[PDB]
Amino acid sequence: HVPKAPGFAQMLKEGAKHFSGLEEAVYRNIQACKELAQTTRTAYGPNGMNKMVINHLEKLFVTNDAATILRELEVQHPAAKMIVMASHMQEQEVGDGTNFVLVFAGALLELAEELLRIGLSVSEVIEGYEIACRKAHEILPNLVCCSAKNLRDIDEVSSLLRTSIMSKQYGNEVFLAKLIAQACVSIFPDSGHFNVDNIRVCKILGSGISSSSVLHGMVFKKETEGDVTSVKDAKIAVYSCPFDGMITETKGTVLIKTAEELMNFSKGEENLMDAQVKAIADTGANVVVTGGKVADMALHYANKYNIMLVRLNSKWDLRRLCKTVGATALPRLTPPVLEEMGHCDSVYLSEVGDTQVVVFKHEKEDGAISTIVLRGSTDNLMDDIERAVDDGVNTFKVLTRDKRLVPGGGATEIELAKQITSYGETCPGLEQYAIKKFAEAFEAIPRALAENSGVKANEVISKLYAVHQEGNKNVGLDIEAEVPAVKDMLEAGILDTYLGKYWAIKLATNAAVTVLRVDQIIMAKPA
Amino acid sequence: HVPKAPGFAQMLKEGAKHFSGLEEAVYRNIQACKELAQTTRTAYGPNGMNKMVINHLEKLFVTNDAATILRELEVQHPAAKMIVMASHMQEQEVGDGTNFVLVFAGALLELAEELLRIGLSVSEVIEGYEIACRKAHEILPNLVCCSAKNLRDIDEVSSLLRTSIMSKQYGNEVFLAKLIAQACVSIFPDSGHFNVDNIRVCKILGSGISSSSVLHGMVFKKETEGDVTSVKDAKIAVYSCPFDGMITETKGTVLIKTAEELMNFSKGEENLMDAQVKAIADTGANVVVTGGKVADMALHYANKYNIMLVRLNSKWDLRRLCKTVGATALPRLTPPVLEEMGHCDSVYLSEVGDTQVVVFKHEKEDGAISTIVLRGSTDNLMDDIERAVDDGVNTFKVLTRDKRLVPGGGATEIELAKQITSYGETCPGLEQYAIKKFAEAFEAIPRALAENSGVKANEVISKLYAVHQEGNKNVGLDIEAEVPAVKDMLEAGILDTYLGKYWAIKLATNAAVTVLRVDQIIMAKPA
Amino acid sequence: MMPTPVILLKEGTDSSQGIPQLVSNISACQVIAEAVRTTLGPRGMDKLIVDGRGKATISNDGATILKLLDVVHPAAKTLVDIAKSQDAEVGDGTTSVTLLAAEFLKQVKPYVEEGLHPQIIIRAFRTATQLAVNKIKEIAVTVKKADKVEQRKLLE
Amino acid sequence: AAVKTLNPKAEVARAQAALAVNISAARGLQDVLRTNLGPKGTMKMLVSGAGDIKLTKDGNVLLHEMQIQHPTASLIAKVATAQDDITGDGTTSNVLIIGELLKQADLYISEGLHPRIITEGFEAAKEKALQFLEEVKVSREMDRETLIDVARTSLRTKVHAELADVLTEAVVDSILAIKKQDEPIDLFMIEIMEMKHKSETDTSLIRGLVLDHGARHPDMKKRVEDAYILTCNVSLEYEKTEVNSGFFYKSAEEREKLVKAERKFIEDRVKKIIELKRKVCGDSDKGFVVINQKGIDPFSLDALSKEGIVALRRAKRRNMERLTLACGGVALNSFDDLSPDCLGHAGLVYEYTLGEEKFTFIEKCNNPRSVTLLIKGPNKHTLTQIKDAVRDGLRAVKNAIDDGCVVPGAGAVEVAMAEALIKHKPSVKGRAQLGVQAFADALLIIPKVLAQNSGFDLQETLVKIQAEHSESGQLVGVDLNTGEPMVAAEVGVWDNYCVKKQLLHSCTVIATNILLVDEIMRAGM
Repeated sequence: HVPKAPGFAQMLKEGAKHFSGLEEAVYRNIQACKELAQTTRTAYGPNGMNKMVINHLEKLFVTNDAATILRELEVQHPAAKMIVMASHMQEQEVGDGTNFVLVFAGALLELAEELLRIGLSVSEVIEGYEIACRKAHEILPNLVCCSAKNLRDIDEVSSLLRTSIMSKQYGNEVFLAKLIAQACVSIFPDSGHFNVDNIRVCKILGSGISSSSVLHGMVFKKETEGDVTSVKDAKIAVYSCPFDGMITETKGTVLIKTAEELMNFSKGEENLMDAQVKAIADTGANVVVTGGKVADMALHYANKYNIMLVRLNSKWDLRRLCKTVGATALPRLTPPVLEEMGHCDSVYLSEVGDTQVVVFKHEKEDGAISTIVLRGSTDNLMDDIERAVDDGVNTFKVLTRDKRLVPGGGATEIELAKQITSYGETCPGLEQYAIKKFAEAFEAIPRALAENSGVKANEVISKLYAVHQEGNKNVGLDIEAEVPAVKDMLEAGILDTYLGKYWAIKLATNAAVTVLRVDQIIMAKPA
Repeated sequence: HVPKAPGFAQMLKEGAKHFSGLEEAVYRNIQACKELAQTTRTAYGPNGMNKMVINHLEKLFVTNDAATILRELEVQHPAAKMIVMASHMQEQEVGDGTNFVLVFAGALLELAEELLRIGLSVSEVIEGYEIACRKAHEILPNLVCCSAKNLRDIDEVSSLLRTSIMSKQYGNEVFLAKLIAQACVSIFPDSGHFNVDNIRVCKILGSGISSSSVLHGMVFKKETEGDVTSVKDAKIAVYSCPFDGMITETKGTVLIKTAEELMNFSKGEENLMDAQVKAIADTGANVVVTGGKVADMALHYANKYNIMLVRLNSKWDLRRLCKTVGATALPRLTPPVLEEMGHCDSVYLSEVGDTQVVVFKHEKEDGAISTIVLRGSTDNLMDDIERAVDDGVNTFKVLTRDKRLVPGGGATEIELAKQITSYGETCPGLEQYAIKKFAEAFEAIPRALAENSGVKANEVISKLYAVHQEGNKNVGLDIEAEVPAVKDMLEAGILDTYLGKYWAIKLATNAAVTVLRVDQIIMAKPA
Repeated sequence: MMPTPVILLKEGTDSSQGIPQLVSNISACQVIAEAVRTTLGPRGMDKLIVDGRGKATISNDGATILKLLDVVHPAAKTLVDIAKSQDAEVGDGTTSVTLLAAEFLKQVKPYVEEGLHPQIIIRAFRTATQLAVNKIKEIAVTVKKADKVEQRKLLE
Repeated sequence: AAVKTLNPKAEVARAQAALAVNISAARGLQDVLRTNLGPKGTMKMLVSGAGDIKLTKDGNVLLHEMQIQHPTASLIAKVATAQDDITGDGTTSNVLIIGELLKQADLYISEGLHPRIITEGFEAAKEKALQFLEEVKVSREMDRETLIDVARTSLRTKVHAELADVLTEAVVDSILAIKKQDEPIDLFMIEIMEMKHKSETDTSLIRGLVLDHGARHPDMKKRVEDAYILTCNVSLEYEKTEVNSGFFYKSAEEREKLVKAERKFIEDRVKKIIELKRKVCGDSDKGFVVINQKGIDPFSLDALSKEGIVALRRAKRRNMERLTLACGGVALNSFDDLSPDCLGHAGLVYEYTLGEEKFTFIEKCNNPRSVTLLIKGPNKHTLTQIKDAVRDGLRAVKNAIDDGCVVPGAGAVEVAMAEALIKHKPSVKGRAQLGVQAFADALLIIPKVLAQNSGFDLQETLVKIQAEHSESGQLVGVDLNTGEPMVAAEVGVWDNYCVKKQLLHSCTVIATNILLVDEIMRAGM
């Protein structure tokens, strides 16, 4: 009874699947990208909500920062990966605005679907997107409002970094702004290259965020293994050799022929070890730092000559310490070091949060390294605050590289949509359809700000255009209160990051074009 | 690793097989036919051997007669069936010579293979076989040496039928010839149609064949249920009605309204039954034969009127008796039958082989039906002898249908092979090759007789040709002794089945042609 | 390995031919004869035969022993059927006919394996058989004292 | 079948069936690669098992990275693979010709003819096609402007039409600035390096060379000017003796003396290096950079650092060939005769770190005869796309430099060649006329597929081109923008003789071998 359809022409696969055609390949790639854009939409903006994400290692991450959420979502779709990977170049270049990619590039892909069904294929929609993108790069340099040139001090930096904090840590926009300004300014590179790697974070469980502070120096979580824990002169000698003597590299074997050679053998080891420690005691050594273990006799002599020992197993901790205190690490046993020692002002141990730590404090030579000490009741709080610290450190670098600030709060995005649309209306051809849609990709961004803020997006957008009658260009979204009641963004101080907006538009456009140029999908069998 | 070949063009079956071409269809059909011919070859000829065959019913059948072996062996190959069916037609036509069909038809197909592999396709081999076959039927009327016209009595028939008996029952060729001669003459149809169904065989376990005899009448294996088993006048009435009075055809019910009707009902019925039996007793009848049941009151009155009863449950056995005794079977209850009564000379019962039998013996009016009574130590022997009896009965009919005889013992086959070859040698074309092969198909037959006789066939066949140098045409094969030293067949008395050879060649040729015409075979899925 | 065509002639039969088929047939006849070998003579023994239900019959007559063997060998059955016939024709020729038939095959067994065309075997069997039964008739004795006490004593 | 009798699990094809199996697979492959011919072709997404995405349409990768399991397709893949060793591009064209030589032949073999007949005609048709190919060679004196047209013709087919303006210059200049005086160009003198810096259209051409490793000591200069380059393969790490005996001593004081003693062979080798910096008139920066290809312990690195000498380690075997040439130095395997004469020269050496990966740049050489192309693609798949375009482009212009002539463009020869075969069709004087017809029509698969991929009507495009050629003398072909016939020399599309030679030979050998198989079988398992 029941018939079956035969094969057709080329059933030579072993279980692979194939997709081709506008609806089966192109649209499915677009729709898969939309699903990711929706996933991160909830967390978008300072009024967004947190996710609780458990990754494939059963580790729990609680945050709203898409840069770390996307790294834990095990996306397998062969095309959706591309719009996710684009976000890495955004984070690497400027360190902020990663949300732009999924919103803007996602919108360009969705909006293309609205055209590909009724008219021209991707060979023309892409051209319109690329033309309009080039025009956006002519509009944006003319929307710059301020420059971070004047009053380069603690108070202007606290204000300039506000946007990088209040966008994720809503309630901490003041407290964290003060801490991050102290760390960025303390290593001010005399108007040179800002080194983001000279700011560390130390997480110590305890009370709430108000107990966080900045410490001009390094903090380690090791013990002393000795009784010289209070050092005031703090001449620091760092070594890479273990503090237990030295042996040969070929083989080593001790041969004894008679009794006098046996009985007097051990005495030679004590005489050598005493002189080796004395060599640096006579030079004023206060602290000896090693990566290796300490011998029982090494402790005997360390206490004899009142020298504090610190063991740092991490090679990077040893390298950073040498660069902090101004010391050279010696690979050999302790010589009478004369000039290779560093200097601190106060070196001590303290029990903080029921953890004993080693502090190398610099009061005079402050601008060498900064540590930001974060307190909190949960690990989740401290991990999320650290991300806010990194955004501030990166934002400072971006301002150093390019000091121009562009109005935020959706004001620039509406203005880009307005001018780009007007350009499209004057194009004597069919490309105007994608140029106008390129403009709408920008309108999608303040719409996301409206939805998560609890105000009706259609009313917000209508007002934002009504207040931009060719001469304003500055009113954006007020999302701190009920009722849109749109006002000037620059009086409030919402502006930043020219470079990020320039790069983000170029990168996000290219990601959308990359997906649209895919004609056929050839799947492999999973393993 | 290693790939597999895909489908080709017609992979639309559900597991069916398919063959086409000279090698896959034609040769395979011929090869199956060879196995068939070889299976029956061992039993060929008066010196053949017996087979023991166990059929699908777990019954043991032992014989050398291929006509009864082939119907028991479940041949399935569609090619072999074509020859088997021809052998059944030979049995239907003359009843003897069936071996011929498998030997000759096999030889035609084997020799056809020799031609197909070197030269002409079946489109000419088949035509060449027909050309030679037509000539064979012009040779056969010129090989007649005797006729069954003189001495048409019991003595000549005891010699004419021996060739059909010795071919299966070697050592009984004299004893059985005497018995069948007494039967064939007993139903002489006054120079009309010889009715082969008027000779029956009755098998009774006991001593060996020497105790067999012919009885002029019928023997049954039923009882009398009375003490009047010996009847000398044998005035016989035959009925099909049950011996218990009249019954209804629908239902019937007895309505009683008074005591007198209840009391007298049963007694009235017994009085009616008395009259029903008296009706025929008044006619002088001695034996009443029925196929139905007998009531207790019928036995009561049968003893009153001294009536012998016989019950024959088989309608065909009773009809045969009616024609034997000269009576009509009446479907109605026993009237005073006067003009439809039968007569025998002696009707009696006896215990023969521990079986109580009823004998209806005729001495004066003998030629109505004859029963040949066979004894033997095993059922297997008696079944095989019965088949030998059938050959004698059917051979007599064949001799009546065509009274001409040609020399046997291979003499006819050698003359056909020689004369047919001479014709082919004069044909100015390619048909000479198939004509010569048609002749060789006959040579295979006396070769089979030599092989089963324990003599070297290559020298025997050389002698059979050497002694036919245009002036003999009668010497055949002597299979009675080692070193045949071939002798005249007419002096030997070996000659029979002229008509059988005529039709056997036609049936064997048609079987070979039918196989050769199959070039393509389409099979159903096996189940 | 050898008879492996694509299509078989029949179905799945077993087939044997020639000298090994006769040797097996003779051997099977020697085995079935064993049932009665010890039942001959006034000093023979009886047999106890039990069916699958546990029901036993005790006897020494071949008319009972040979019918309960449940022989399935196609050829060995012959040495039972001949007892059925002797039971009808003689009445007590039972155990003796099975043993004699088995011996007829044993005496020729060493010769039938080396040629010896079956036709001459049948000719010799028939020749000797007819001679033996003719001699019996020439040596059997009768009486002329019918309807006398002498005939009753003969029956005893 | 005999093989089934011997082995019930043996396969065999019938004479009328094996041909269909071979042709069907060829048609399946044609249905894939026909969609990538020319700049108008499609781009395929190849999804692998690790999750890697390759967005490519190169004929060679598509044939390699495909789940097609067929004994005939495995054979076409073999002759196709060879394309990328001797001619580079043209793989799509190779398969397209083979597919039509097998497909068109079926329309004459099935009509009662023996497969030998069509194959004898195919061989005869090849001879005529080869003679025509010789008559269309154009000598353009291999000017740089001709090479630009060659580079653009090839590059357009592997880029997104924006990158061509960047690679065209990088391909033409990189291939020329290697060897002069009509000496064969060794492509191993051109490096391709991958970085993830900016965008596809920021690929740079570096006059000098870049190493994938940097300084291994914090005191080494990050910027070195007026540098001397020492390229040595010496071993400056600690080594032991061959015989594993070790030291035999009594006292702890001897233990320390053994440490000083066993390392002396290291100081003897390193102290011979520090002399070189002092012999190159060290009254200024006069930077000293030592490559030291093999492993080096921190003892030796620190000994050299104290003298202000920059030292690298763990270089590749091919780094010591290109770098020694580029810097003008002498490759040393020992320190027996060290002198400034062994040192090279580089105007500037510097490092740059991207994603915590160091790249060392040795630049400002006089005539290094070796260049590095630096790809700055934003994503992994973009690095693959460009790298393939670079190495293909370099081969395309190399062939135009080695071959003194160029061949007219994509369809300019294929249509005229097909007409040359038909015009001589009756000259075979026999049954091979059908082989000429099948061959001449198979030649048209290139302008026919190009017409379809560009979106133009198949039949109207070819009728117009064939008429324009027949009534004129110009080698006109398919224009992918208008569909009208145009001359290859005016639109700027060229091919190489080596490509047309292989297409006419390799497709005939393979097609005629396939058509003469009639008993495909599997055995031995």
